[PDB]
Amino acid sequence: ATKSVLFVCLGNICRSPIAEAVFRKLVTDQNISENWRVDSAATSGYEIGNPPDYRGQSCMKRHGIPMSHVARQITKEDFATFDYILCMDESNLRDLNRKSNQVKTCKAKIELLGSYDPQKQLIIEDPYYGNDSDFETVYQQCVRCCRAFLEKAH
Repeated sequence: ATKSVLFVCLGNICRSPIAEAVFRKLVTDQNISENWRVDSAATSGYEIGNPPDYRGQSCMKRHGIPMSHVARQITKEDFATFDYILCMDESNLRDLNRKSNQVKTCKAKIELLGSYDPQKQLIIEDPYYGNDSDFETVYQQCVRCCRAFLEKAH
């Protein structure tokens, strides 16, 4: 059976596209990309159509992690079709729980991606107002959490 994960933050340009790209690389490298539906989306509509933040794209290039994405907003359907929706911070979590209670079919388990970190950093902080070093931190957290999630889901 295909498994599916949707990575979510506020605008779908900073953290969630990096998590998606990292997770795709992990499954592709283990020959199991065909078995996984992997995507990212926004809680808000501010950035719809936009490519990832240029600084996140630069971070990803340095790491040779493949990233190519068009921002989109989460839809009602996404709660029916995804097995996991993995978000970045408490505001995302609150909004997603709100949206999941306005639909009838919520298959998805909604969790903080950080809840998978062995190094126990629960929040993946918005790097929007930060600098290149903040994007790097985000990348490193995503690697740790995506590995652990792939190994064993809650």
